[PDB]
Amino acid sequence: MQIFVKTLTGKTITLEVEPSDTIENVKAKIQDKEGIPPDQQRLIFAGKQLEDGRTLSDYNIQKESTLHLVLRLRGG
Repeated sequence: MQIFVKTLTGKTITLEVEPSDTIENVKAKIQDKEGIPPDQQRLIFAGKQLEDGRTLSDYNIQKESTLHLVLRLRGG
């Protein structure tokens, strides 16, 4: 499943993922890819902050679903 993330700074990041993967996995796949830790990263889909425990499937995440990446600040 191709997914996109939009970073604060204007940088477009894409990752082929599975729908059964945890969101917490894809925060650590950014640490692999782009160097950013899980801890200070909060991810956004359809207005909602996406939370530990649950999966991209639960949050209905699909083919070219664009997500948003807040560094440190909660809110935005």
